[PDB]
Amino acid sequence: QNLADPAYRRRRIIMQNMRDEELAIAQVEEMQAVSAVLKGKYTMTGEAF
Amino acid sequence: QNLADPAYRRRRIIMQNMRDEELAIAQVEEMQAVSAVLKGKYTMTGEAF
Amino acid sequence: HGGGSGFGGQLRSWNPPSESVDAALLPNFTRGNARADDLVRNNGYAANAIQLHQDHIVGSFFRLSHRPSWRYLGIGEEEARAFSREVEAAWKEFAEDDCCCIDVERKRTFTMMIREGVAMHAFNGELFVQATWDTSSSRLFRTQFRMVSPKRISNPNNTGDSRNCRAGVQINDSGAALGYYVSEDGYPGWMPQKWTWIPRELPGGRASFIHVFEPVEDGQTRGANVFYSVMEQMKMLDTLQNTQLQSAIVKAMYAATIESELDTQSAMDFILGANSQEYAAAPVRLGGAKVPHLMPGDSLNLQTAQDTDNGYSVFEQSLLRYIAAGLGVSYEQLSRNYAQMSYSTARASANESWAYFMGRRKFVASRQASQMFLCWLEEAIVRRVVTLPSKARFSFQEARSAWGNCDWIGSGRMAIDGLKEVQEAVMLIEAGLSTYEKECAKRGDDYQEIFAQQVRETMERRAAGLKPPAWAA
Amino acid sequence: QLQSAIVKAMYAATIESELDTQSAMDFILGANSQEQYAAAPVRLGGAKVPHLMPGDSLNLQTAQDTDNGYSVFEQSLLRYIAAGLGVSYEQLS
Amino acid sequence: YHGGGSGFGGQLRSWNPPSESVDAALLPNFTRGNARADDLVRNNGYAANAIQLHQDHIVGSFFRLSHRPSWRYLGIGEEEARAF
Amino acid sequence: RNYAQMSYSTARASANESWAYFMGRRKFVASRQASQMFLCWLEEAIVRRVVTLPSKARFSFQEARSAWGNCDWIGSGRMAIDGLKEVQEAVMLIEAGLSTYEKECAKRGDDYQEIFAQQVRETMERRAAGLKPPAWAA
Amino acid sequence: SSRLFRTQFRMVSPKRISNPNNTGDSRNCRAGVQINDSGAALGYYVSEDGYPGWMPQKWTWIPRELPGGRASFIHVFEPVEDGQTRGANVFYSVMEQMKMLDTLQNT
Amino acid sequence: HGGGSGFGGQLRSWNPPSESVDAALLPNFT
Amino acid sequence: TSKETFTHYQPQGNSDPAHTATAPGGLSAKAPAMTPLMLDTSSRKLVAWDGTTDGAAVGILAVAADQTSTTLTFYKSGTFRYEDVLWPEAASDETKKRTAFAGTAISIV
Amino acid sequence: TSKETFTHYQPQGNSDPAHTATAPGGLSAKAPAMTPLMLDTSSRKLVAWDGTTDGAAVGILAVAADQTSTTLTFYKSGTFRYEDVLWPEAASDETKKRTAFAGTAISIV
Amino acid sequence: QREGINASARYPKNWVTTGDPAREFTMIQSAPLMLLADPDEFVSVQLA
Repeated sequence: QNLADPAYRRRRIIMQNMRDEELAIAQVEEMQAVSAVLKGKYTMTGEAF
Repeated sequence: QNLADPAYRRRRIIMQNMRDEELAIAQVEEMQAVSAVLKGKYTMTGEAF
Repeated sequence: HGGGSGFGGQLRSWNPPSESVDAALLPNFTRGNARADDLVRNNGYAANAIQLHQDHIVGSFFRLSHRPSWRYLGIGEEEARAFSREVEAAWKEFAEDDCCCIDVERKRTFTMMIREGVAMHAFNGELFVQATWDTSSSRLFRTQFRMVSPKRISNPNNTGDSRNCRAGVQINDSGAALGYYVSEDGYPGWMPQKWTWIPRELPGGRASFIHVFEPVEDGQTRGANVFYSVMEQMKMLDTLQNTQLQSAIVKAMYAATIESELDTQSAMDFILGANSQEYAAAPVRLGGAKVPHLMPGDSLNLQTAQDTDNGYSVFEQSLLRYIAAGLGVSYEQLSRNYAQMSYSTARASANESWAYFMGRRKFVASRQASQMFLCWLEEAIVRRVVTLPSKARFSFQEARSAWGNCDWIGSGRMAIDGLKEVQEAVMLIEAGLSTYEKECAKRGDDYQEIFAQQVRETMERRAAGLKPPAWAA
Repeated sequence: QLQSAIVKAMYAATIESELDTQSAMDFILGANSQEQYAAAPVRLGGAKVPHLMPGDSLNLQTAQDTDNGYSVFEQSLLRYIAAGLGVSYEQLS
Repeated sequence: YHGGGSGFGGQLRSWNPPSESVDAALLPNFTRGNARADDLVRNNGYAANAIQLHQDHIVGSFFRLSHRPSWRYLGIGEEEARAF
Repeated sequence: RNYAQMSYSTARASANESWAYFMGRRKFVASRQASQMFLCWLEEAIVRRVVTLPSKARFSFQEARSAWGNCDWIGSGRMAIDGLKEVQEAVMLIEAGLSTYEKECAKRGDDYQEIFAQQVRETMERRAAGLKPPAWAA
Repeated sequence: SSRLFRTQFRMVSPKRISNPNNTGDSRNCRAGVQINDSGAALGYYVSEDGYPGWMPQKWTWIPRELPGGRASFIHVFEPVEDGQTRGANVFYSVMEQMKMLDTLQNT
Repeated sequence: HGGGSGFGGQLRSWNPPSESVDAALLPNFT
Repeated sequence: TSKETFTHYQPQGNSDPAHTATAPGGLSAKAPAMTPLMLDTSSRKLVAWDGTTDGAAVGILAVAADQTSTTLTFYKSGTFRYEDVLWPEAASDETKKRTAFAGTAISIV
Repeated sequence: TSKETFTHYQPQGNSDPAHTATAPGGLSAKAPAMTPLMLDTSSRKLVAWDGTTDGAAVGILAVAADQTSTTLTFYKSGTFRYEDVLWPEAASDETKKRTAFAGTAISIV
Repeated sequence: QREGINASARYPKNWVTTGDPAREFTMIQSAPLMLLADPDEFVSVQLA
């Protein structure tokens, strides 16, 4: 009932994307922390790395 | 003991590259000049040129 | 009925989505500011309008007048006025300091900062100033200020707006501003634009951050620029003038046509003269008037072109008057088309424009200047460089408004004639319904130092022994 | 009215050649000599009277008045709205 | 609002100016803009006329100084201030 | 340079607004740069000792640069459109006491002390020559 | 020392002050201006007069003030918003309009 | 912004030679 | 009398960037600029694209060279129109000329 | 005593951009980055380039790996130096090594 | 490193591919090394 312009869609999607990337960074930080102080033998592995 | 930031390191290498580039261009015109006023006829030829 | 449906349908499909001003503005708040910046930076009329605002609202100078409420505070008039003189002298010697360090940016003076704030509030809708304490104690006053672009206040991490967090503004339930979020510069746009949270009011009583704007409805957290009512019209005006200029360029650039059956080169040589003896085609010389000969089949016809301003001037007139009405500035001030004007009409238009300008001045520049002055005065009294009367019923932090009560003097209303207005002024002062302070403030000075300089003048004149001025005995 | 003025001013001239578009452009207007559809953009030099051949013509449409009574009609309606709103027409407009 | 959103009948749907500081919006081609302005004033009559008017009205032929030291702030006498 | 179809009031309005803009720009550019240059020369003069400081200065120039070096500037004034009316305004102002010689000579691009001294000299020489006292005597 | 005053002036064109070697622009370095974190101008990289444009132009650093507080260099402009270093020419709003006007004159 | 290219390309080619006043004058001074 | 039709040279026809590379060359004749090339069957040198060996096209010469040129510089990417690039007379089919560089960073418009 | 030289590792030989892509990997043993790769004639898997088969070389390995790496990341675009690449010992002709990456966005300089 | 941000927490970055295809990309960079001085301070057990 109330459409939005493509540029408004652009700003919405980029804000959502940066929020998602920040969430991914938080995820990886938390994973490293729990691996580290859960075993002390903290691997760092993954394809293309 | 006195270590600098990699940003300043990049600045230093960029200055070194600029100076080397300037010397390299200067010697080219120097060769041009010596060829010119030592034999008159002067040809320039480089690879991919 | 008029707003119901429309006569014979008409506006049967138009029904605005009624919501609050924040709901109307915030979704495209950044885009609106960007469009306003583009218009002001690439349009002559917008620049002229902002320049008019800058010169009229505050002018080239701004003088403080600190009138503390001695009666309210139970303070004797003598010490009240002595303290007022002391603080006025300190403020005037500190504000125009050539150090330029009133702001940590060190590129503006007090008047320049006031003008910056006025301009960005005009083309954005609001103004942000931050007051800080420089660590360096070399200066007697270690309080400086920083202007902030409205775009620099935004929600951290691009978070969506909430009930209390609207566009990087944390407000209480009552809607009063509590905290702000600011970002460092983003040039070049490749590094993080981190965020910093600043309380609007420091608990000590000092105002860390001040955000001044004119709201139009309750709950409005961000001001809206006046440009919003003229955006599309002025953009269309610019486009129309540009395309009309281009079309006139083309129509004038094409003037003549030649047609022939034989080769184009030979035809141009034998018709336009040309320089065939020397696609470059055939550029020709420009000598005296020439007449060619042509056999049947060939023909050289000049083009009558078309009048390059067939009513475009009148259309510009109407559009410019509409833009001026939207902006609130007079049409003659905006467009400098001062033709077909009479004395009374010009006077009336200038008068209404001046009234609007004075209203805006009082509601923006005077308020922000008073806020900055009281912020500086807090540090001044804390550092005791000035002393309040001992019989002060209330403390400075209790009666900040009372102690820091002050008005301002800007540029005066320059009369079209001047003769009539100054005859009016002298007749006013002789009739006694006005006063020296009122008229001097209107003209752009203060009767106090005016009288002091009059005393200086008469003293110099009597010392020289030439002639006493028209104030003696 | 803004839109109509824009379009009528923008369309200034036209070509009536039997040949293809790019041939018409580079034999009536010029341009060409490109660097690398969009046809071709003509630089704004001076005069450059062209040559034509039978079956080809160049027509510069005269358009019309951009403000053919629009200003006075709008002025009348502004008087109307000023009367409705109760403020002086001169101050409003 | 409504006008700044999308425009009447679409219209300015392609007009989406980027929102940056004037530093980011001007420094890229700051030298190019200065060159354009310089060439314009050098080789146009109207720009030269405007510059000449600025030059002749912003200051004029003469420019006199009036030194008014803050004698009240310095706690110094008026006669000494005037002599200085 | 197209001064056609211009009446007195409109010419006055345009000239007034343009002059206000020019005076503002003067104050905000030329005054700043002139003050900076003047203080940079003033500090050199003060360290070269060619000028004399007050003995009982509460603060020194190094910390009171703005205080010692505070100054204003006067360029070419607003040139008259009529002249007769402007001087009438000036004289009626000085009669009414609403203005001062400093600022009136400023808007005329002059110096009050300089004009006073010149008038003193002219009166002295006129008295010496016995021609006629000027309109400032006794 | 032939003169009683040792102060002399020299104008600097805006083109004469720019980033050395036309490099990029960092946070503290923008168009040959070195500023602090808060943005206060600290130093300038002024290019020498490269006329004629053949000899290699060299940049020289100059502090805005001497340690004694003397302003060796003075930069004056009218900023339009916070964090702005280089001013904008007044003609910038009407450049192309006036250029097209001149072209219309010629044609 | 307007200093970049202008409306619809417009001055897509206008790139005046930023140079000294001497560079502007002396080559064609005579 | 003496007139010419002047046009600029257009190596490109679109916004796709063109990139270059250097490889040892074994040309036997004077190869003009903008000439297609191919690999040698045995010595793996570079020779002018004959027009007959189908699918063996590798790149397009940038600067005209000769037999003495040990190495040659050739565009490894980019777009070219039909007429700007000369072709060997052995390649006589328009379709073959158009699609000889298919499957590589070289495109023909 | 001991002399150690500090040298910059600059595999790329030209400004032409280098792009990376992933593909199924069948490495026989350990293989570091900058290694020529090839497709198995039957299993279509990625393996280290033999150094003798003509045209088998396709891409340049981007990261060291072994047989355990089911997927390998490699360069498909760009130019690199002859010395910067470690080649299989089977390759013995300088011209063959130079022209091995002919016909693809990978080039040698 | 152009702006001397060698040490930082996060790093958003924005750019658009050139040429005929114009598509914008958003980037984030970091390198966490969550560490602890004394592993013996913690004792981890798996209940069963």
